Amino acid sequence: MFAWWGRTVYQFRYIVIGVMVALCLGGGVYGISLGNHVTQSGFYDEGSQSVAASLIGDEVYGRDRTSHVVAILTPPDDKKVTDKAWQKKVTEELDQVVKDHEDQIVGWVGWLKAPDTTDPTVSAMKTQDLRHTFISIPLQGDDDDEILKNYQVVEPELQQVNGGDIRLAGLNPLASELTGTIGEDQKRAEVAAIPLVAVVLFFVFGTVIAAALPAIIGGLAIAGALGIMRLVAEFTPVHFFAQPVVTLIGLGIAIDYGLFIVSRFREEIAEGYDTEAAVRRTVMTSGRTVVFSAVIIVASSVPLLLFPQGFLKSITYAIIASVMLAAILSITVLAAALAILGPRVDALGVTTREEVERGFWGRLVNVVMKRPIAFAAPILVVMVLLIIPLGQLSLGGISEKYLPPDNAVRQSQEQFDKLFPGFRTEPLTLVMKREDGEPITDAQIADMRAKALTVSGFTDPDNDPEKMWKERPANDSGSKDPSVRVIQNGLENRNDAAKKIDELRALQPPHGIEVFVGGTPALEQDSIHSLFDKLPLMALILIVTTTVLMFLAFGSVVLPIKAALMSALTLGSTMGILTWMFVDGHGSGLMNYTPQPLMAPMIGLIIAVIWGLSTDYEVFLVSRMVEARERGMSTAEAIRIGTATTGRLITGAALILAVVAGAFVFSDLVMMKYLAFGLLIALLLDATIIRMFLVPAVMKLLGDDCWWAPRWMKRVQEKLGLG
Repeated sequence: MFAWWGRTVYQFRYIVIGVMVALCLGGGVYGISLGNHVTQSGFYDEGSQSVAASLIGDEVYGRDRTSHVVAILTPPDDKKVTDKAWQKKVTEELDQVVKDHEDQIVGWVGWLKAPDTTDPTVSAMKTQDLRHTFISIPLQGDDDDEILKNYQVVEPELQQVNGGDIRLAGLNPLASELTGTIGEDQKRAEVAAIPLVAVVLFFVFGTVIAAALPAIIGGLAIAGALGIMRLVAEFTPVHFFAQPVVTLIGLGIAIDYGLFIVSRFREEIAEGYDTEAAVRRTVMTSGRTVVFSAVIIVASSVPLLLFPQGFLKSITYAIIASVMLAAILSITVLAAALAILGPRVDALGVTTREEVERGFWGRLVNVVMKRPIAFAAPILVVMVLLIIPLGQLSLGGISEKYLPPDNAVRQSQEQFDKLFPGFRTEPLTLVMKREDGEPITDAQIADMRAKALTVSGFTDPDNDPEKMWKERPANDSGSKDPSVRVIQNGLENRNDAAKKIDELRALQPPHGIEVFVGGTPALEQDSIHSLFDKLPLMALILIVTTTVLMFLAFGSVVLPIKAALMSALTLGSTMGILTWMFVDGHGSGLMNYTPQPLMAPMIGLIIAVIWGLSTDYEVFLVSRMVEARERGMSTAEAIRIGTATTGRLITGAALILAVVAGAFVFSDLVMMKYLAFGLLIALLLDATIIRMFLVPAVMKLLGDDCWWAPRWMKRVQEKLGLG
């Protein structure tokens, strides 16, 4: 089947490059403007009962908006808030701002609206020393995106007031700071990537055109990637995190494909088969290797679709689309370009030994394959060494803890938390709804109050059981349905909540009313439980698909079993070492980050990407080995020539992703640096260890019994004809 495709691609010749370049540039120009519309409420699981409870609560009572913006204010020049003339300036300034933005801001809430007050809540608005006071600036909106987009436009006008002596914090400043750090990362990305990719391409080739071509190929492939993700975003919203990383990862991995192309054609010119059919061969081998890589990557990324995480689904869509488009379009354009330009690659040059290294590599391989036990025991000890960290795991949620302490916004947030205690809380929501729809009797409310009170472990500020479980006050933006009601109260320790939430789920309300449990801890617990339940089945389906496609590619079962165990080993190893190195040593101080319980969808996608990359290196090695076996030489000759012919190519492929991972770790956000550490350490250490020692030593044991296969295991191999 590949012969026909190769014949068509080298008969199409010239005009195809022009039409494809025109199409991809048009798509890129159309897709430049896709970052305007993004979503930020997509990390919540929609199938959980807690989110449904929250939706019913905000439908009946209206969404709360006092926690979006909190402003710490302090009078300067050693003057307290007692002076009556001081607050006049602040009130006039904020009144002018809200007048300028009456549609954009409705008003303000704080201590200044009524100095004389008897409310226990408003008296606490003012501190003991009469120095710092916090005010609340509500923002309107049906959901979060309009809230945030009206927030940044008033960000500077609200910040400048009182001569720049106000400290703003809340949920919206955090989102604005993530937008700012993504913007600076985008500014840094290309300008830091181009010199490093240029120098590594100069190192591996040293030819100006052979290095300039992949740079253009990556740029044209990413344009199509963003175009395809825009088309798929037209139906389903896409979270911001899909823009800065995934595409470039595509770019990163895409380079590898192009690298191999622009590599092997070169060595073909060392041989000698002519410009016309140079493509002939190179296209066949490039096509087979890229289709194997593409199908295995998409098969590794597809099992995550079963997860109901919308953000994770968007990431999987983006990565699958980028890999597919990069593979197909890049192989087409490079094949046609090498057909057109011909063998004159080494014409311009910079003006516009190696045998000893090969012998050393052969000696290293011989030493490796001579003694397999003294390095087999290190495998077991490092297995234990990676299992030991696995006990130390903690999972949490998204908060301000991610942001580095250097940013002034977290400094303001932590100052507010430290000096002003107890104002920010995340109480659980216990929803009562009636099937009939009749108004809820106060007797039933008291009964449910008692049933929720009978269990301990809750926080009571003024030490009387009666006033606990206070009803949610009704905001003026919700329709008060008497058939549905909610109550809430705070908690002391986040960890014990799963028990308290579980017990609240356990209790039996009266027959007439039915109960929802919700809140910020309930959604986290539901997500953790769901992923813990669906992890083994996802791993099983992933491993069976991987091994069945490995069998479909070339054959044999011992090699796929070794590959499966190898992938399990590497995914355990990288996770264990990345969770250990930060804990045992004070390595967090150098990169300036703090401990925090990791959240699970991201580590799942990291497992997916390390799976893909390690297994892609494995299938590259296996494909070259089976090519050598089809040549007809012995196993030792095949192993040595396989190491010799592509050690430099594998090293360059590893260096590309090491360079991009460095480019990411120069960023500021901690979670991104965490995933960059994971992928970098995995690729570098594990790939070096497997290529240098593990693979040659382990592939020497079985022998001829490895290639043996049942009759129906070979009939399907000869029938398909794809390989």
